[PDB]
Amino acid sequence: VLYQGVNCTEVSVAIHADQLTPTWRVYSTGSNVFQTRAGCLIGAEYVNNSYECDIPIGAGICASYQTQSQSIIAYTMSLGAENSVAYSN
Amino acid sequence: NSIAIPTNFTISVTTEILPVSMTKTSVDCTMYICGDSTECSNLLLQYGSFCTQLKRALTGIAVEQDKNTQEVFAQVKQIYKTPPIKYFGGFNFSQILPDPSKPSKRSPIEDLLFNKVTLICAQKFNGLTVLPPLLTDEMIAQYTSALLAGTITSGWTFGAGPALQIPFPMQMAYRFNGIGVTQNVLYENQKLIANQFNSAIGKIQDSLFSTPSALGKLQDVVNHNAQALNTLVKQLSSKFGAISSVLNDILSRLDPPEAEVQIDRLITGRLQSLQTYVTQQLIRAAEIRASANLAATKMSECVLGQSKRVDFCGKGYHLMSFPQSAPHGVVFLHVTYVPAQEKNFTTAPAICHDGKAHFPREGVFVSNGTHWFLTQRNFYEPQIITTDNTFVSGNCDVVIGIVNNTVYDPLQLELDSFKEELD
Amino acid sequence: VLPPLLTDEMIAQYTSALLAGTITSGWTFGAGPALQIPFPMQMAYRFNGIGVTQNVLYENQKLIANQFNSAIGKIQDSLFSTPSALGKLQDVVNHNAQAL
Amino acid sequence: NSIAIPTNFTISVTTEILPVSMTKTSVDCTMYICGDSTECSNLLLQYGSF
Amino acid sequence: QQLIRAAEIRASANLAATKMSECVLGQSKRVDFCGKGYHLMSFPQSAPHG
Amino acid sequence: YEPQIITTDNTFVSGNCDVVIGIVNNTVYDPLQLELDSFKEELD
Ligand SMILES: *[C@@H]1O[C@H](CO)[C@@H](O[C@@H]2O[C@H](CO)[C@@H](O[C@@H]3O[C@H](CO)[C@@H](O)[C@H](O)[C@@H]3O)[C@H](O)[C@H]2NC(C)=O)[C@H](O)[C@H]1NC(C)=O
Ligand SMILES: *[C@@H]1O[C@H](CO)[C@@H](O[C@@H]2O[C@H](CO)[C@@H](O[C@@H]3O[C@H](CO)[C@@H](O)[C@H](O)[C@@H]3O)[C@H](O)[C@H]2NC(C)=O)[C@H](O)[C@H]1NC(C)=O
Ligand SMILES: *[C@@H]1O[C@H](CO)[C@@H](O[C@@H]2O[C@H](CO)[C@@H](O[C@@H]3O[C@H](CO)[C@@H](O)[C@H](O)[C@@H]3O)[C@H](O)[C@H]2NC(C)=O)[C@H](O)[C@H]1NC(C)=O
Ligand SMILES: *[C@@H]1O[C@H](CO)[C@@H](O[C@@H]2O[C@H](CO)[C@@H](O)[C@H](O)[C@H]2NC(C)=O)[C@H](O)[C@H]1NC(C)=O
Ligand SMILES: *[C@@H]1O[C@H](CO)[C@@H](O[C@@H]2O[C@H](CO)[C@@H](O)[C@H](O)[C@H]2NC(C)=O)[C@H](O)[C@H]1NC(C)=O
Ligand SMILES: *[C@@H]1O[C@H](CO)[C@@H](O[C@@H]2O[C@H](CO)[C@@H](O)[C@H](O)[C@H]2NC(C)=O)[C@H](O)[C@H]1NC(C)=O
Ligand SMILES: *[C@@H]1O[C@H](CO)[C@@H](O)[C@H](O)[C@H]1NC(C)=O
Repeated sequence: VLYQGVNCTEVSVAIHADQLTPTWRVYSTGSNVFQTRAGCLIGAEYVNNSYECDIPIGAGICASYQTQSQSIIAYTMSLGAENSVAYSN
Repeated sequence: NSIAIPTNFTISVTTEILPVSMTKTSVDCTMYICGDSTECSNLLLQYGSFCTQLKRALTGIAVEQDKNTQEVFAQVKQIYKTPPIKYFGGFNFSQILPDPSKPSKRSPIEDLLFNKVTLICAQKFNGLTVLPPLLTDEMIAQYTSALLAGTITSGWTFGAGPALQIPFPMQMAYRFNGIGVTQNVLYENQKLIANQFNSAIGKIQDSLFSTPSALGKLQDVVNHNAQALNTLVKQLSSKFGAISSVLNDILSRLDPPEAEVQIDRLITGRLQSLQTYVTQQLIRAAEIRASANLAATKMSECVLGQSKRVDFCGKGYHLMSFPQSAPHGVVFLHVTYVPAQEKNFTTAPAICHDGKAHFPREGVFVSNGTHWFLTQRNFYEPQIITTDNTFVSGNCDVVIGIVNNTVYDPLQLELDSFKEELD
Repeated sequence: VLPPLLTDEMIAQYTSALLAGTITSGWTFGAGPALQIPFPMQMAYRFNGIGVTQNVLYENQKLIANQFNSAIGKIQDSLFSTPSALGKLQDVVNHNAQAL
Repeated sequence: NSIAIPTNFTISVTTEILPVSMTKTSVDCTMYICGDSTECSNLLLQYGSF
Repeated sequence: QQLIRAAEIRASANLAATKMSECVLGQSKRVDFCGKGYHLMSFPQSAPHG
Repeated sequence: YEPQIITTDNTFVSGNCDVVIGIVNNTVYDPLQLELDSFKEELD
C-alpha cells in the first residue's frame, strides 16, 4: 500500500493513534516501510539491486514480486545495460 | 544560362523546444465537492458515477504523460558512455555533455534550461494533488546522455542496431555526403568546421541565457496547468445560489430538509467545475500527446539518423542533432549546413564535343567566362570536364542550349603518351 | 468575429514569394539563400531525384512542358466545374456558422 | 525472369486542399447570458469565474 | 466544441506546414505525401481559411 | 564488410597529402598504367 503525499512518520503515528480512516492495517513491520518521493510505501522491501520496471510506483521507484519464497520488493529502476563504446581516432 | 553556386558555408545550430509531459494531477472528487461532510456525500451519491469517470479521466492522463516521456526519451536499448578522453576531431561537446562536477550530472545547457523554467505544495491542497513523474530528472538526463554518447561515438549506426564506433570526422564526412557535399570538403576544412561548430554552440548557450522567452512553450504549459488548478480551487468559494459558500456553515445553521437544498446547489456547482477542469485537461493532454509524438519522431529521425525532410530538423540541410532535457519537455539542437558566399556562373545543360551530348554524372557544368568546368552543386570546386565525370546520350541537336567545349578523354590522351610514334 | 491577423492580400504575397522562390531558385531557397538556376536544369536535378537521368528531361523537354501546361489547365477546369472540390473548407465554414 | 519497364511517362498535377484556420470568434459572456440586466449580472456573479 | 475543432484544425495546419516545407521548399521521397506518383515539385495556392 | 583493392576507379583525388588530418601512406593501384605495362612496355 502506497500512501500518497505523506511522510512515513505521519502515517506510523496515525496508525499508532488509530486515526486513519481506512480501518485495515498493513503489518508494517521492520524493513517494509520505505519513503519514496511519491509517498510512503508499506508492505514492500526496498533493495539496492536495480531491475527493469514492472509495476510503477513513481519518482524512479518501481515494485515487483520476486523470489529472494517470494515477496513484493521496491527498487530504483534500471534504464538499461551499460555499453562503453571503444571510440578511437 | 545563369546559376549561382556557394563558395563557402556556415555551420549553424538552431534550437527547437517541444513539450513532452504535463503536471500529473489527481482529484479526490468527494472531498473537493463535500469536504468531509457526510450529508453532502450521501447527496453526492445520487448523481451516479461522475466521480468515478473523473478519476479515470485523470488517471488516464497521468498514465499518458508517463507514456509520452518514455516514448520521447527511452528510445535507446543501452546507456552509452563517452570515452575518458573527450577529443572528437576538434569538436568541443562540453556544453552538451554531463558535467561530472555538479550534482544531477547535467550538461551546462541542461542546467541552464532547468534554471530558466519554474514535493508537497500547500497551495491548492484541497483534495487536488500532484503525482511525481515516473522518470526523475536524473533518469531523463541519463537517457539524454546515452543518446549523445551514442550519436557522438557511433553516429547513425546506433539507431539501427549495435553501436559501431567511427571517428567523429568520418561520421561528419558521411553526413556531408548525405547532404550532397563531397568528403574532401570536410577534410580540407575540418578545422574551420570544428571552429564554426564550437562558436555556434557557445552562441546557443548565450542565446538561451539572455532571452527570457526562449523557453516560453514550456513555461506556458506550466502556467496553463497552474492556472487551471487555481481556477478549480477558486470555484470552491462560490455560492452558486446557496446561502453560503462554506458547507460546514450550512450544516451548522440549517436543519437537514433545508441543508439538502443548499448543499445540492453547492454540489451542482462544484461538480460542474470538476467536469470543466477534467474536460480542459483532456484537451490539453491530447495537445501534449501530439507534441510528444512529434518530439519522439524528431528524436528518431534527427538524433538517431540524418533526415532529408526540409525544415524538419531545423533550417538548412540537416547534418545532425543533439537532445537536451528540459522541465516537462525536450530541447533539440539542430546542426545544419547553410550555403554561403555564392557566386554567379554561366551554365549549360550539356557539352558538345565530337557531335555527342555530354551530361554531368553528379554535378553542374559552369563557366567563369573563358573555360568550362564541372562542379558539385552545393560547393564550388571546378573540375576538368572529362569522359569520367560525364555520360553520353544522343547527338548535339535535341538538347536546347548546348554549348561547344572540349571534353577530355584520359585514355586517348594516355595512348598518345605511350606509343604514338611506335619507336 | 475578429478579423484574421494576415489579410488575404498578405497571404497571397506569401504564396507569391514561395512560388517565385521555387520557380527561380528551386530547392536552394528553402535551405538558405536563393540561388538562381535555369528552370529546365532545376527539373533535370529533380529528375535525378526520382531516379531518372537528366537526358530524359533534356531530350523530351518540349513534351514535358506541354504535359505540364495541359495538366495545369486541367486543374483550373476541374476546380471550376466541380462543386465539391473545396468541400473541406466549406465544411469548416459551415460548422462554425452552424455552431454560432 | 519477367520485368516490366516504362517506355513513356505522364506529368500529372493533383490538388490537395487543407484547412489552416477557423473563423475567430469572441463572446461577451455577460451580455449573452444576461443581456444588459443588472439583476441577472448580480446573479451571474455567484457562479464564479466561468 | 470550439476547442475540439481548434485541435483538429491545428493538426491540419501542422500537416499543411509540414507539406509546405517538404513539398514546396524541397523534393520529398515520402510515398503519397506530395501526391500520387514520384514527387517532382509542388506549388502552393491560397484559399479562404486554408 | 567486403574488402576491395583500393584503386583509381574506387576512389577520387582532391588535393595534396598535407591538409588532410590522419592521412596514411598506401599504394593506390591504377589498372590502365598496370595494363599499359602488360601490352607494349618492351615494344618488341
Ligand atoms: C571547450 O569549451 C569550453 C568552454 O565552452 C572550454 O572550457 C573553459 O571555458 C571557459 C568559459 O566557460 C573559459 O574561460 C574561463 O571563463 C571563466 C569565467 O569565470 C574565467 O574565470 C576563466 O579564467 C576563463 O577565462 C576557459 O578558458 C575554458 N578553458 C580553457 C582551458 O581554455 C574548454 O577548454 C574547451 N575544450 C577544449 C578541448 O578546447
Ligand atoms: C569562409 O568563411 C569563413 C568564415 O565563415 C572564413 O574564415 C574566416 O576567415 C577570416 C579571414 O578572412 C578570419 O578572420 C581573421 O581571424 C584572425 C584570428 O586570429 C584575426 O587575427 C584576423 O584579423 C581576422 O579577423 C576568421 O577568423 C575565419 N573564421 C573562422 C571561423 O575560421 C574563410 O576564410 C572563408 N573561406 C573562403 C574560401 O572564402
Ligand atoms: C509518349 O506519350 C506522349 C503523350 O503522352 C506522346 O506525345 C503525343 O504524340 C502524339 C502522336 O502519337 C501527338 O498526337 C498528334 O498531335 C498532333 C498535334 O498537332 C496532331 O495533329 C496529330 O494528329 C496527333 O494527334 C500528341 O500531341 C503528343 N502529345 C504531346 C503532349 O506532345 C509521345 O509521342 C509518346 N512517345 C513515345 C516514345 O511513345
Ligand atoms: C577561368 O579559370 C581558368 C582556370 O583556372 C583560368 O585560367 C588559368 O589561369 C591561371 C592564372 O589564374 C593560369 O596560370 C592558367 O594557366 C590558366 N589556365 C588556362 C587553361 O588558361 C582563367 O583565367 C579563368 N578565367 C576567368 C575569366 O576567371
Ligand atoms: C559547334 O561546332 C559545330 C561544328 O563542329 C557547329 O556546327 C556547325 O554550325 C554551322 C553554323 O553555326 C553550320 O553551318 C555547320 O554546318 C555546322 N557543322 C556541323 C559539322 O554540324 C555548331 O554550330 C557549333 N555550336 C556552337 C554552339 O557554337
Ligand atoms: C609518406 O611518404 C612520404 C614520402 O613519399 C613521406 O614524406 C617524407 O616524410 C619525411 C618525414 O617523415 C620527410 O623528411 C620527407 O621530406 C618527406 N618527403 C616527401 C617527398 O614529402 C611521408 O611522411 C609519409 N607519410 C607517412 C604517414 O608515413
Ligand atoms: C519526513 O519527516 C522527517 C522528520 O524528521 C524528515 O526528516 C524527512 O525529511 C521527511 N521526509 C519527507 C519525504 O518529507
